Amino acid sequence: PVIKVRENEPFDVALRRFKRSCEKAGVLAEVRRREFYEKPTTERKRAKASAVKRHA
Amino acid sequence: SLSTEATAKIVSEFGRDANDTGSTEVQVALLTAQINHLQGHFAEHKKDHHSRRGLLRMVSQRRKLLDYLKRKDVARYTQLIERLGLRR
Amino acid sequence: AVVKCKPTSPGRRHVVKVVNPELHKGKPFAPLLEKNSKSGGRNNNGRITTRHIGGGHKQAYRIVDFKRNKDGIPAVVERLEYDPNRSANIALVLYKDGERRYILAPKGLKAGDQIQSGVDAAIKPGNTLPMRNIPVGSTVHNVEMKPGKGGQLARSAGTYVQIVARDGAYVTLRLRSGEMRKVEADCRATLGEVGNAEHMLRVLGKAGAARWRGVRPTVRGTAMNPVDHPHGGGEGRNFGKHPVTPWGVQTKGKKTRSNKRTDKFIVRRRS
Amino acid sequence: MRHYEIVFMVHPDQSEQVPGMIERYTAAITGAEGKIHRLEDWGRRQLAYPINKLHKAHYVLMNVEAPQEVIDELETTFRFNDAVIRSMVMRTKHAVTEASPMVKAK
Amino acid sequence: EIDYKDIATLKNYITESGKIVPSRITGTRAKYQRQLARAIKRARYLSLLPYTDRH
Amino acid sequence: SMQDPIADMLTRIRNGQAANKAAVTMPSSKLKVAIANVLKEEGFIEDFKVEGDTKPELELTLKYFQGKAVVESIQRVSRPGLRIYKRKDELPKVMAGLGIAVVSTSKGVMTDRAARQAGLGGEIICYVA
RNA sequence: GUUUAUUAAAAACACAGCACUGUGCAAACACGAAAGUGGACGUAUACGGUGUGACGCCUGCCCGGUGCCGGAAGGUUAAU
RNA sequence: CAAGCUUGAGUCUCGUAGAGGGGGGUAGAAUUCCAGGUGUAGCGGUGAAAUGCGUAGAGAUCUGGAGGAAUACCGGUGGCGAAGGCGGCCCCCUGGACGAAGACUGACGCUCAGGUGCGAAAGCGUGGGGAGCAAACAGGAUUAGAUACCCUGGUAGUCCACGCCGUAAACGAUGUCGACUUGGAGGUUGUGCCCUUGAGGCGUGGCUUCCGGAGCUAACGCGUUAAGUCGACCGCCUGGGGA
Repeated sequence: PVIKVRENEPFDVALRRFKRSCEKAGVLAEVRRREFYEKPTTERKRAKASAVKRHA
Repeated sequence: SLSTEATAKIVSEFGRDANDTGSTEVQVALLTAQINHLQGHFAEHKKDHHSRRGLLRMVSQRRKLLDYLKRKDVARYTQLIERLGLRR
Repeated sequence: AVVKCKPTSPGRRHVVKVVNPELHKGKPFAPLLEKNSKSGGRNNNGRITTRHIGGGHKQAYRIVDFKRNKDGIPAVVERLEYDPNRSANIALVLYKDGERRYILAPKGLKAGDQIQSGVDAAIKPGNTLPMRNIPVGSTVHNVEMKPGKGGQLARSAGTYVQIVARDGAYVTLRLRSGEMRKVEADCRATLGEVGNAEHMLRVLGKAGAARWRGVRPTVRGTAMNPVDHPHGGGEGRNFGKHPVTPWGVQTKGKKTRSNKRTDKFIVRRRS
Repeated sequence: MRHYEIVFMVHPDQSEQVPGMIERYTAAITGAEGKIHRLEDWGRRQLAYPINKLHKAHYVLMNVEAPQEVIDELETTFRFNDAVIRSMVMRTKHAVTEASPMVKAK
Repeated sequence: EIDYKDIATLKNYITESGKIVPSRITGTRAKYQRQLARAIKRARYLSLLPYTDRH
Repeated sequence: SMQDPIADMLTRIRNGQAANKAAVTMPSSKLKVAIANVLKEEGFIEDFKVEGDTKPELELTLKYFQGKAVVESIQRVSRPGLRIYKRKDELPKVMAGLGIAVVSTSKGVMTDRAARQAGLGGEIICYVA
């Protein structure tokens, strides 16, 4: 998720690009996720629950 | 498994020709070869259960074919178990 | 293989013996035997300096080669022999010039196996070579400490030093105790673990079996009278001391290494 | 007699020794009735991540019909040999006498 | 046809950060996405592609 | 697997009659053709044909009245599990007249009625309604 | 099995097994003002010490007291 | 009982996909600890705190080292396996499935009481290992109480080898085998014909997801992968507690 500011650029465009580069990588999704152990039975259940829902 | 080289060798002997691949005597012979090759695999690899399920299918299939081969003709049956070495 | 002998008498009930079929049956190789007469734990003043030793069975001394100093010349393993002086079994080897010697038998080594010493030698179990010429990672045995002196570390059954680092003249060894230790790297080491690693699984099963290995009874301080031991007297079963040796030094805890000249070579004391 | 495909890569200070290694290995395959369907030498190339501290190392392709017996002499020599840092032998279901994408692009 | 040596092609199917890209996005048939990911997983061993973008 | 092929024929009728098919085929045999004939003489089916030398194929043509089946219902009686023979006084009659049993006698397959006139019994194959 | 030769043979000692602890080899430890010797022509699956005592099921709470182990900032402290 | 047949059942030939199994190597990320350098007063934790770690220099940051365990992304109502289950990459040993065209045996089949094998997790045995997590246990909170939920620690265990144990909401709460009976939308894996002219047009196998018709069902629902229409064999039920 690495970024620089090239010359004749604002600060505020670089800080925007930082965030649209990090939501594109899913750093924070991939860190929420490993806060707590999920038993595999629970992982499979939530997966099903999403798939059945998204039939809409 | 067997190779093709080893397979053709076996159809040769027990058959009539190379196009009598599926006679009862050949099927028994192929299974017997295929079983004894595996006895080395299972010497080394005792905890391999999923493969042994396959072995035991050969064994049971052979024993079905030999029971057929008695009801047909005991001339061929008694010849075959000597030649292959079975029954013990 | 270990063998739970069946309980026909009360002294056979718990015996577990370590049968090796692969060993030699018949008398050991004659030129390499010596007289080796027993001490009963007594020194040149006749006094018991070491308690509990005494008696047992007669034993000839097999002259093992711990040096392995005969170089570039390949050698074939003739047989594995029993050795009573030693937890390890030993192997008779025949060199390509018709010399024989005994060596320690490493794990995975049978009749017919070539084994070679010196610097050319291939990195395969049996083979001895200076520790500059071994890969870091490797698992070795019968390791020297000064160059040329002979193997001292990792000779018992199932043991192995393990090489963890190079750094110039020296190398570092995780010894089997758990003690990291520098040794200077011209020192030899055979490769492999040492054999007979089921030796710990044996059970002697009766008193007499200990006597056969030359090991007399051991009397608890708390049994004795006060004149004989610090643990002394009591009407009934008392204690109320802090545990001590017969000569009054604390056991259970108290460290007893004072040796300052060897300290620099010890990276880290055992865990 | 099976087909294999052996990328190894070499400590860049011993780019000196590279053809001497090739000519041993390539001989020792044909010594036991092998082939060598191709050999390339992509030279010094930049590593995607440090290995043993080394940025840069000297890659070598090699595609080879052989038995299993000689391939273990080859896997063992790679392990003991310090100059060779990293190594792969894949298996393959035909031969491949061709140039790669690495040589073609230039 | 898809091939661990061909690190031109493999770059279309990784990120900025050297994560393999999902078939969902790229539009790729699922037979080949298996071959892709296996290619990429070898490439990374040989240091031709990277695991991350820290280096 | 495939252990009562008469019941198979009877089911293939029943299921075709439910699905409003003009015709159904199966593997032929001798005995199927015998029954197929009785069923035709009694007017539950229009006609049967047989085609093939090596793997012959019985094709029954099914029958409807008021946009509705003729074969109201069709049981097997003698199964492989449970063979059911009957003496001539003990022969069943099916809807008290109006259907037909089908009996294998020593003089071939025929109706229940036509075994009472002939004075026979035997293995009862199937009822029809 | 052993034991109070000469009033005690035992439930006492020992034991195979278990646990803790010391010991990296010029080992710990022991006998010796020392040289030296045992340990061991052994090398941590080895050796010394302590307690328990086949086997089976087990082995709970307390680190305030006394030992031992580790820690070094600060205090106190000898010869010099 | 005798003699046949080739459609059921098998054998051979050639290919394709696959976290199928067993053994051996190896890669990178991260946590923990150990030894250093920079650095200074907090860190950590929570609903809020405290116990805890820290001026004996913690946390933060950089360098080097040890070790164990698990394999991000790919990854999917995707796949394989009889079930339990199976997930980095590479090699060695190995089981099954499926498809195409032809050849071969000639009913060799289906089911199975007793019998034999396989069988998650926990647990037990002998010996290794031990990073993280974590029953027991300890302290801190909360509370009327808190033998709990929450916090700080933490031992068996989790890991490997070889033995046992034989159980689970081991579930699709649906025994195995075979036949027949309107449709639609997809996924996955083969294969044959087509200005391959396009990632396409026309068919033909296998496995699988969701709708839903007739019929069935007490109803919910099932619905060509049936809980519909039949046949073969097996297992099991006969009020609730007691159990």
